Amino acid sequence: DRSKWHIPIPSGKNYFSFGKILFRNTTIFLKFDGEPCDLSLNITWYLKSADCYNEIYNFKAEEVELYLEKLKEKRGLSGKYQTSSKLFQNCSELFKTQTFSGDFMHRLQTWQDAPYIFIVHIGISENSLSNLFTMTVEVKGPYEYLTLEDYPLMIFFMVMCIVYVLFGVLWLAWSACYWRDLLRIQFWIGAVIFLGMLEKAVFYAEFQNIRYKGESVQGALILAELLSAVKRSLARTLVIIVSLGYGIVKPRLGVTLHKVVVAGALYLLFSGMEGVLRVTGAQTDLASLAFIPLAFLDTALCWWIFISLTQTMKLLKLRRNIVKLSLYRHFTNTLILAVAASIVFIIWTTMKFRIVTCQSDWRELWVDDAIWRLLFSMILFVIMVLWRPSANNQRFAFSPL
Repeated sequence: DRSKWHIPIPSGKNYFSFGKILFRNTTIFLKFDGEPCDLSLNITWYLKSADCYNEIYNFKAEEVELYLEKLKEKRGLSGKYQTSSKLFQNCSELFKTQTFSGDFMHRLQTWQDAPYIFIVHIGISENSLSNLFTMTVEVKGPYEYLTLEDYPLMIFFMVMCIVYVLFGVLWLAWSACYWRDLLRIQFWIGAVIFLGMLEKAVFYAEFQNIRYKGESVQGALILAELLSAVKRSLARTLVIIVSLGYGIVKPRLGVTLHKVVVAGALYLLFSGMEGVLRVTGAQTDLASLAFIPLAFLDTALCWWIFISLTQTMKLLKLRRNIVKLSLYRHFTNTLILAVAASIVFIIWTTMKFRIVTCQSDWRELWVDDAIWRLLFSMILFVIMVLWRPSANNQRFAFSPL
């Protein structure tokens, strides 16, 4: 989120806040360039290692002075703080070579892997002073500008990009031998795989912008989450279509196919906008509002899938189609395992994310934005195992009916 804070020092506000999770031996450069003046400048900076997760991210910029008044007499805050209040007589003297050196720690090189907070207050003694010195706050760790909050997601997306690359190679290796036996579901699954390709490719490019150039582009994040929303929407659309048995039950569903794609479009029009809200860091009211129709939609759509699945299971039980019955029985078992794993992951992660008074284990929050993608990737792998090409796949996949 723009770790190189290019904030020009204004007259409207005098307090800058920077609260993240940082590597040990991370340095915080401050770059000061501006039109030199003659004003007395008192720069006070604070670097505090808040041991708890809550006192930095639930912390808001409104209570910066309240956090200061808590820290001065040690109310409600735990950890060690480091500070200096070096004074500058003239504005020009700030521009001159004043390479920062840390003074003394009271119980700017970082001392541990922890969530830190960084507060700068600039005492002035107006319109020109508004946005005069472009203060560039540059955080620089051992692995360049990347932070622990964003660190394991990057290597995780390395790994899962490798996973989909292997998936695409395997899919093409399967499709190379046989082409005349391919039906529309094969092209649709290939499309889902390629959507995963493009989505995780642009998202990885976004993290590459984060680590090398150190800048955040919101449009790439919009594109990535929009692609993911379209991808999972089309995936569950395929699940619903298969659960109704296209061709096996009815050659063309028609108006019910229109209602299926309308259900998919409604799911998009809610959940994709929800994901776009997650991109921009939606406020607490919008965040609380967003997931109610989302959760209701997941419950309703999944229940409809189970109803359709049991119904087509009964019909195929009447049909006495042996190998198809075995394959779709494995499909139902996969769906049961997927739903159970997903719901237990939801309960564990979401409940223990907020019920506990202090998230004291900061290291394992990269799983939260990763477990859904891991589950869905495993689901895609199982589906590709079930739908592997073969010589008798012409009779195995579909029968004239």
